Amino acid sequence: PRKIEEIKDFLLTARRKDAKSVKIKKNKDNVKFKVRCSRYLYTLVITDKEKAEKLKQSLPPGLAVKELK
Amino acid sequence: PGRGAPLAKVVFRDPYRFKKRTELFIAAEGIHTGQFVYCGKKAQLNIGNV
Amino acid sequence: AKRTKKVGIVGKYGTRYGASLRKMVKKIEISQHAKYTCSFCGKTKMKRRAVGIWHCGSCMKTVAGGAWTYNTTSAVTVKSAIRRLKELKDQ
Amino acid sequence: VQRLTYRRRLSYNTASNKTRLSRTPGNRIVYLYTKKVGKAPKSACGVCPGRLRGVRAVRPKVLMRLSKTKKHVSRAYGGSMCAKCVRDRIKRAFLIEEQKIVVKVLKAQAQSQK
Amino acid sequence: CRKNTLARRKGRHMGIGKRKGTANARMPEKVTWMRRMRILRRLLRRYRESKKIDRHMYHSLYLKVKGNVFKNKRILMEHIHKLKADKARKKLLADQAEARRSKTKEARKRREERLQAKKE
RNA sequence: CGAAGCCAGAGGAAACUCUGGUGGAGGUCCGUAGCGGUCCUGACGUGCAAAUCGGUCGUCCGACCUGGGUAUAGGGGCGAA
RNA sequence: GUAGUAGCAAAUAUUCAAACGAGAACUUUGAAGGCCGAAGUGGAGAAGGGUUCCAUGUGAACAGCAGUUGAACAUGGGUCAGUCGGUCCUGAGAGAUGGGCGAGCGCCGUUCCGAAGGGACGGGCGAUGGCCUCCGUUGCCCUCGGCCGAUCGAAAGGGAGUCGGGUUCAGAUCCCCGAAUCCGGAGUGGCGGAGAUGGGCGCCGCGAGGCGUCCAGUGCGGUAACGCGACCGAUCCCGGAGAAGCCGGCGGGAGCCCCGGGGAGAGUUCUCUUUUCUUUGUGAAGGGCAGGGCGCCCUGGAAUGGGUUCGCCCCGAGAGAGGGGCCCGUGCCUUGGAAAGCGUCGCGGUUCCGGCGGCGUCCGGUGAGCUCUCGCUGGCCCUUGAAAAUCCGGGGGAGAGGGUGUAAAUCUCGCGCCGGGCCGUACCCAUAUCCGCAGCAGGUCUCCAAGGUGAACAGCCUCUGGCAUGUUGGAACAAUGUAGGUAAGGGAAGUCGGCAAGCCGGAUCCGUAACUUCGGGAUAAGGAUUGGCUCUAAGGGCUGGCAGCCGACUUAGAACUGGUGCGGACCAGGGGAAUCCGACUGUUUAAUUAAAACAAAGCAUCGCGAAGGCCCGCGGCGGGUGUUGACGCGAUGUGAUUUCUGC
Ligand SMILES: [Mg+2]
Ligand SMILES: [Mg+2]
Ligand SMILES: [Mg+2]
Ligand SMILES: [Mg+2]
Ligand SMILES: [Mg+2]
Ligand SMILES: [Mg+2]
Ligand SMILES: [Mg+2]
Ligand SMILES: [Mg+2]
Ligand SMILES: [Mg+2]
Ligand SMILES: [Mg+2]
Ligand SMILES: [Mg+2]
Ligand SMILES: [Mg+2]
Ligand SMILES: [Mg+2]
Ligand SMILES: [Mg+2]
Ligand SMILES: [Mg+2]
Ligand SMILES: [Mg+2]
Ligand SMILES: [Mg+2]
Ligand SMILES: [Mg+2]
Ligand SMILES: [Mg+2]
Ligand SMILES: [Mg+2]
Ligand SMILES: [Mg+2]
Ligand SMILES: [Mg+2]
Ligand SMILES: [Mg+2]
Ligand SMILES: [Mg+2]
Ligand SMILES: [Mg+2]
Ligand SMILES: [Mg+2]
Ligand SMILES: [Mg+2]
Ligand SMILES: [Mg+2]
Ligand SMILES: [Mg+2]
Ligand SMILES: [Mg+2]
Ligand SMILES: [Mg+2]
Ligand SMILES: [Mg+2]
Ligand SMILES: [Mg+2]
Ligand SMILES: [Mg+2]
Ligand SMILES: [Mg+2]
Ligand SMILES: [Mg+2]
Ligand SMILES: [Mg+2]
Ligand SMILES: [Mg+2]
Ligand SMILES: [Mg+2]
Ligand SMILES: [Mg+2]
Ligand SMILES: [Mg+2]
Ligand SMILES: [Mg+2]
Ligand SMILES: [Mg+2]
Ligand SMILES: [Mg+2]
Ligand SMILES: [Mg+2]
Ligand SMILES: [Mg+2]
Ligand SMILES: [Mg+2]
Ligand SMILES: [Mg+2]
Ligand SMILES: [Mg+2]
Ligand SMILES: [Mg+2]
Ligand SMILES: [Mg+2]
Ligand SMILES: [Mg+2]
Ligand SMILES: [Mg+2]
Ligand SMILES: [Mg+2]
Ligand SMILES: [Mg+2]
Ligand SMILES: [Mg+2]
Ligand SMILES: [Mg+2]
Ligand SMILES: [Zn+2]
Repeated sequence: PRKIEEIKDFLLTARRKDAKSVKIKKNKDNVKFKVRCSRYLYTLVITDKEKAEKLKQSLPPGLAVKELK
Repeated sequence: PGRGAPLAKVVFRDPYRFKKRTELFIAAEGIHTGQFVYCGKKAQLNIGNV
Repeated sequence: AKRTKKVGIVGKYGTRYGASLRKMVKKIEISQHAKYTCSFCGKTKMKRRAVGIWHCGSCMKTVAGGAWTYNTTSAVTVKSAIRRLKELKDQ
Repeated sequence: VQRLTYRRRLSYNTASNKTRLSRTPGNRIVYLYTKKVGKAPKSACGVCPGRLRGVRAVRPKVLMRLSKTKKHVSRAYGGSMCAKCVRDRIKRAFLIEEQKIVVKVLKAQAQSQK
Repeated sequence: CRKNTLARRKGRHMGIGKRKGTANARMPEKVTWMRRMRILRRLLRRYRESKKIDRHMYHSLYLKVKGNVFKNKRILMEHIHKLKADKARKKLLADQAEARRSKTKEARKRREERLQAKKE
C-alpha cells in the first residue's frame, strides 16, 4: 500500500472516485484511516481521537464508513 | 579454441554503405589492440599491413 | 627459505614425469607466469591470457606475443628486417 | 528444524531455481523464489571492465517499466560511454581536427612555394 | 550436556586421551595467524591514529608484524615502549648539541656583527 | 604432505647463503557420498536374483561421476583393443 | 509316485488390556518395551505407472499363514490459474521448395547452379465512405527495407509478472477473504501534471492593473562523479544486457544451532534442582535508514618513500588524508499489520459457526559453527570455458508543432478504464503404485536437512517425523550348517601358498637409514605418554582524561587419586630385507580373469603446398577431415627418465 502525510491529501483522496470503503481501525496510541480505492490502500495514521472525529465528520457521504471490529 | 594461434578481430568502415564491418585476421606477432593496420595495394610496409 | 634446492617451480609435479622433462619445463613454466615489464603502461602487469595472448592490467591493452615468452628470437629479427627493408630507399 | 520444500515442481538444483527463504506471518518457514541479479550495463570501447554509473541495474525485459532517468546519465553519450571516454572523445576529436587544418594549410604552402 | 560442557571450558576432559584429531584440525594454524595478525595490525593503527608512534616507525613495524617477530600483543606493547624512549634519547642528546651548535653559529655571527661595526 | 611467489631476522665485498614464518600448486596421500568389483576361489546355486548378499577391497578435483537431448545400424555401427 | 516332503531363515521385537465382531498371534484405540537417527524406514518432485487418491459396503476369489484388512472386488466421488508450467526462442542436429542424382519409392543438400522482400513511413495522383470541415479505405507511383533463408528441435538452458491467511473425506501459489502486479488495447482520442505562458516597449493607474506592440520559449539544478516526477523526434548507425569454466581463500547478510533473562503451559519432587522440556511472528509490493562495493569526481602532492591483505597488491598514467556521487540492499523499522496467525486461560452457541472474550507474542550475547546467497580477490588451462527470441541506451536530425495574454506537436510522470483465450494439475515417486513374468535383499535423476561424541555429513546413541522385523506363528535347544566370539602350552610344524583370521591403528612429544630423477622414501623402523579431579600460566574486546565494564575455547604446567587403568565401546596403516614385470594416475574381457594385457607423455619414421594427402559414396567434382594450412592434417612402429641405437 501507500501512506499519506497530509489530512488534505487524504481528504482529497476520499473525494477521489473509484473508491468504496474507509476502515477506521482504533489502535491504542493512534488510529489509522484506510481507503480501499483501487490498486492501493491509502493509509493516514493520526494521533488524536478529537482529530479523528472531526476527520470523520469531514468524510464524503457517498463513501462507506466501516469501523473495524 | 582448436587453434593455438591467437586470432585478431579488425574493425573497418564500408566505403559503399554507412556501416562498420568486423572482420577476423590472424594475429601476426607483435600487434597490439589499438593498432592502425593499413591494408591495400599501396600499404606502407610494417607488421600487420597486408 | 631455500626449501627445494634444485627443482624450484617443478616441485608441484613431484616424484614423476622424468628428470630431463622437468628440467625442460622449469625454464618455460617460469617464462609464462612472470609479470613482464609492459612497454606501454610502464607497469609490470603483463600477464598472459590463453596461449599467444599477452595482457596488461593498467591501460588494458592486449598484445599478441610469443606462445610462452613475451617475445621470440623470430620476433625481434623480423622486426629488424622489416624496418630495414622499409628504409631501403622507398620500399 | 522444520525441513522445507519447494513451492514449484522444479526439483533439480537448476540455474533458474536459485532461491532464498523467508519467514511468514504464520510462523512458517517458507521457501521463496529469488529473481536473479540484474547486472549493470558496462561501457563502450571495453577499455575497462566495470559497470556504468548511475544506471538502475535490472533484467532487459524489466527495462520497459523504468523511467527515462533511471536508465541513463544526463551527459552526452549518456548511458553508453563511461564518462572518461566522453571527455577523451572530446579531446581526441579536437586535437586531430586541428591537425587536419594545419596539414591542409601546410600543404597549401607546399603547393605555394613549391 | 551443559553440565559436562561447563566442565570442559574449565579445562577438564581435554587432555591427550580424548583428542582424536590433529591440533591443526581442532583450531587451525592459519585461523590463528589471521586472528593474531588482526589483533596486532589494528593496534599499530591506533597508535599512529593519535600522536603515539610516527608514520615512519609504523611501516617499519608493520612489515615486522608481517614477518614472524612479535609473538602476541604483549611483547609488541613492551617493544614500542622500548622504542619511544630511544627516540627520546636520540632527541634529548641531539638537541643539546644542536643548541650548542646554535650558540657558536651566533657567537661567530656576533663576532662578525661587533667587529665589523668597529671596522667602519 | 607443503610447489612458486613473500616477509623478517642473520652472515657476506660481490655472487648469495643459512633460519623462523607466510602461501596453498598436484592426472598428490589417508578416507566418506558416489562410481568400480581384489580376495574369501565365503553365502547363494530347482536362489532374493536368467549374476545377488555379507564381510575384505580400488579410486575418490580428476582421462572424473551422472540425467535429459542429438548423431552413427548388420559384413554395418562403435572400441584407451 | 515323489508329497503333506523340500520349504515359508537377509537387515535386532514384541507385550498387556479394551472395543466391534460367528470367529482375533496380524484390524482399531490406549500404555509399556523398542528400532530408522537428518547421506532417514522423514518431508516433496522430474521420468514412468493411470484412478492406484478419497469414502462406504461385502468377505467366493487374490494378498504365498490368517484377516473383522488392502494398492482386491462392488458402488459413488475428486485433479479449477494472465504471474506454476507446456506454448515462444535458438543449441548439437533433424529437415521441404531452387537445384542435383536416380530404372524407381525417392536420396543427396541447407545456402549450395536462385527473378527466393507482398513490408514500410513519407511525397504524389486516382477512387471510396463518416460528421465529405477534416478524417478513414484501397489503386498505382519515388524511397529504403544483406530476404545473411522456410520450419521443427529443452515440462533441467533463454523466458515479463503472486503473495499472505483460511478451506476439503480428496485439490491450492489453482476455490474463498485480504493485499499486489505485469503485458496488451483505448474512434468524438477518460482525468490531472509537465512541455506553460517569460521579457522589451508604450498607454495610463499611488498601486493592484489592463490594453496594445514585438521578441524568445522541443524542460531544470550540481565545479564535477551525477542528481529530479515528467523531458519532440522516423529511415539508418554504434554499443550494452540476455551472455558464461573450474578450484581456492576471505569478508558482508540470512536460516538453523548455541548462551543468559522474562512469560506461558507441562515433566520429577525418595532427596535435591530460581530446575527440565515445549513455545516466544511479519509476505509480495512502496518508502526511509543501516551495512557492503567501486578500476567514480573534486581539492592537493608523497623518497627518510609510504597505504594496506590471512595472501597480495597499490600509487607522480596522482598515494595517504579531507570531502562527495553511483550501485546493491534478501538486513531493521514503517504502510500492509494484528482486524489475521499462534500460545494459554474462560464463556456461550443443539447448530451454521473463516463463534465471543481476557492476556501474552519479549530482553540481549557469541562464532574459522553448518547450509544457502551476495561480493571481493587470486590460482590453473597447448583445457579460455554457448546461441537466439526479445529489451534498453547512446550518436545523428528526416520532419513535426503554438503563435500569443494563444496554447499546440507532445509525454517512460501520478492516477482512471477493459481483457488476458488453449492445454497440464489427484496420487506413488518406493525393501508394496516404475522396470526386472511377482507386493522379487537388485535398478532408477535430484531438493530440504536437528542434539551428543568427534577433525567429520565417519561410526555410535536420542528429539521432531515414521514404522511394527520385511511372503508366518507356537514348543524344544540334537547332529550337520551358515554367521559370531574365546582358548592353557608351542608359534607356519598346517597347506600348493600365512588362504583366512590375528597383530599394528587415533593423538602429542621423541626419533628416523639403505636408496633417489634431490621432488622423495615417510605416517619408514623403533619408541614414551594418554583416565579421573583440583588448580595455576598464556592468548582478548569496547569506552578514558595510565583506568573501568564485558566477552571465545584452546595451548602448556603442577598436585592428588584409583587394583598400572586410561583412543578404556564405536572409529582404525601389520613391518622390514629383497628378486621379476610394468614409469605412474587412467581403462578393459557387463555374467568364469584387472593382469605383465590396452592406453599413456617421450622418441622416431612416412605421405601431402589444396585441380592435394587420407577417406565416405548406388549417384553428381556430392561429401568428412576443413570455422583447416607443415609448430597442420593423414598413416604407423616404439612407449617416462638416464645412458645406448652395431653389422
Ligand atoms: Mg602452514
Ligand atoms: Mg595420485
Ligand atoms: Mg604414503
Ligand atoms: Mg588415493
Ligand atoms: Mg582402508
Ligand atoms: Mg564381491
Ligand atoms: Mg564363491
Ligand atoms: Mg544347497
Ligand atoms: Mg569404497
Ligand atoms: Mg548379412
Ligand atoms: Mg572406454
Ligand atoms: Mg516340514
Ligand atoms: Mg527335513
Ligand atoms: Mg474384547
Ligand atoms: Mg465376538
Ligand atoms: Mg542400528
Ligand atoms: Mg528416502
Ligand atoms: Mg487408500
Ligand atoms: Mg463389514
Ligand atoms: Mg493368506
Ligand atoms: Mg478396482
Ligand atoms: Mg487470482
Ligand atoms: Mg526436384
Ligand atoms: Mg534431405
Ligand atoms: Mg521450437
Ligand atoms: Mg526452464
Ligand atoms: Mg518469468
Ligand atoms: Mg493435496
Ligand atoms: Mg491459496
Ligand atoms: Mg496502458
Ligand atoms: Mg556471509
Ligand atoms: Mg521489501
Ligand atoms: Mg552470533
Ligand atoms: Mg501433486
Ligand atoms: Mg526391487
Ligand atoms: Mg534395493
Ligand atoms: Mg541437501
Ligand atoms: Mg547434524
Ligand atoms: Mg568437540
Ligand atoms: Mg500397536
Ligand atoms: Mg511378523
Ligand atoms: Mg515386501
Ligand atoms: Mg524372507
Ligand atoms: Mg592358544
Ligand atoms: Mg594362552
Ligand atoms: Mg611369538
Ligand atoms: Mg622359518
Ligand atoms: Mg611346498
Ligand atoms: Mg589376508
Ligand atoms: Mg588376543
Ligand atoms: Mg618401502
Ligand atoms: Mg637383476
Ligand atoms: Mg602401469
Ligand atoms: Mg573378475
Ligand atoms: Mg624411453
Ligand atoms: Mg578431399
Ligand atoms: Mg655418444
Ligand atoms: Zn600496459
